[PDB]
Amino acid sequence: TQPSDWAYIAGAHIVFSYQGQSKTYATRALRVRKESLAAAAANDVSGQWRRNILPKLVPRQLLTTSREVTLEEGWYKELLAMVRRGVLLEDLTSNVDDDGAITVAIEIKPKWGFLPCAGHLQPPESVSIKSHVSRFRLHQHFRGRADDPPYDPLDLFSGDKMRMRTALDGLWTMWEISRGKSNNWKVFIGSKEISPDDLQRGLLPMGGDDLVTNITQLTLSALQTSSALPLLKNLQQNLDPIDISSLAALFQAEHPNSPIFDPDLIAEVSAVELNSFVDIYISDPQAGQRMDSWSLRERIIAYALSAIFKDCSLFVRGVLKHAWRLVSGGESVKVIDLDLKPVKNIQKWAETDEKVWKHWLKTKGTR
Repeated sequence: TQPSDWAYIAGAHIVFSYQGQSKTYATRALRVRKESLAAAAANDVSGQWRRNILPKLVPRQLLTTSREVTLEEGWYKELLAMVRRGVLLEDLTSNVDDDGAITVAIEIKPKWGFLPCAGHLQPPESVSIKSHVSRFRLHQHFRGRADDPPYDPLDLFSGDKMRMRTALDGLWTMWEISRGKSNNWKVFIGSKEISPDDLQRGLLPMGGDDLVTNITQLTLSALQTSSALPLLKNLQQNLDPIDISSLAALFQAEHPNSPIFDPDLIAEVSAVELNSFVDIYISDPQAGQRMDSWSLRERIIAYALSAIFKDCSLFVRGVLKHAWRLVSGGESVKVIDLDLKPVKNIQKWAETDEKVWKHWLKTKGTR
């Protein structure tokens, strides 16, 4: 339990791995930061959300456990020299096996697993675009990136083996072109975040390109077996049942008074309010489609929840062991980055949404 034994392993926090330790509790990691009351408050409800509410929507098997811990003052200062209270995580990316087995991990940002129905899209000018062009393609185009990326989220969420394979290859392609700086695809080997030139550097029992093939196949197999992708799509869809454009329309009927999604008009969400809605949601997830179901406040809450599952990540872990082979360990797929998003940000989200389809119309067209 000494500070020397923790190894620096890459939001604005720092993570450490117990990857140089002969003690018990070898297979866990530690994250430490280096605070406003309103910030602590929100992070407290997010915790309540993470512990009590979120397991209702996503099965516990696909969730990562965390335990809050108190570290002495001196203890912390020693740990940050080398080149408060923190949290103990599962060490899924580091080398933790007696075997000398090499840990192989992949992080994917799957994006939206669906397209909004034409029947719900508000401005008629935008209907054909949002009904046929994914948010990913729209957002990519807006930032001046390639307007037709090789990765298509609908391929990954399709359930078709050849389609899912094409999506994974597309993720590899963008990773290579971005020289490993793309956030959509991250590969971890020996806890080190790999870049394309690290691949052709021969430091492993497995060659560069042979590693890529097994990683793709390993991930492909893991994603097909897990219910993570079909489950994610339904949460993305149900919590945003009639698109942001119509939800914005509903808001205007209620408050012709004010600008749309005015922050002063949107109250902060309590754990009690949040948990209350999730229970009604579980009772009938597809209720959001009808107009005699969820309230406006509930829809704003639902949409904020939708944003989490839309922007979350998928984690696939494998092991290079022993001839050398790539093998899956336990439940290789996990759904991570599931913290709460501030509900007042819906105004920003609506503005981002209108802006991306408008930019597409202005420069590329209607499809």
